[PDB]
Amino acid sequence: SMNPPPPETSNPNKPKRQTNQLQYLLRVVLKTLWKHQFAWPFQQPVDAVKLNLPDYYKIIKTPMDMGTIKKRLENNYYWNAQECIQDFNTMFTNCYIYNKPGDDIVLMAEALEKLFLQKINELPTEE
Ligand SMILES: COc1ccc(S(C)(=O)=O)cc1-c1cn(C)c(=O)c2ccc(-c3cn(CCF)nn3)cc12
Repeated sequence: SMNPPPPETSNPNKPKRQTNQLQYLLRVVLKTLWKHQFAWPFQQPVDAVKLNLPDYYKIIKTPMDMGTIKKRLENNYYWNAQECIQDFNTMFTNCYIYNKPGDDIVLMAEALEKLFLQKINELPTEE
């Protein structure tokens, strides 16, 4: 059984910015979700080997997790806030695609997603 390589968090030829919106995504959005009691299953790539989920990466072809997002934010990997927002939405959608409705992990994603939506509702206007 094998895991794929993780999503990239560094690419020197990808143009990058540090914007106030991206700072908010790190200081408010990521930090709020990361400290949550339900954050742990989403703090690193899904380890399909250790979890005995050989079909995970057969179904999920765009993996994403908050460990990757955290590294991307700390490395100033993004050009804009929408790119980072898309990563969070990919992570939530993957969870809903792979898992059964009402599974514990789905309730955990839903709780993080509720907070995510509350925080991005107040994404600051770009300076
Ligand atoms: C509590 O969930 C986790 C804990 C630790 C890590 S880990 C080693 O990567 O740090 C990952 C997860 C995890 C995350 N996500 C996003 C998922 O969709 C997901 C889906 C299924 C399972 C799972 C299924 N079964 C057997 C029943 F079929 N056992 N586990 C795990 C996950």
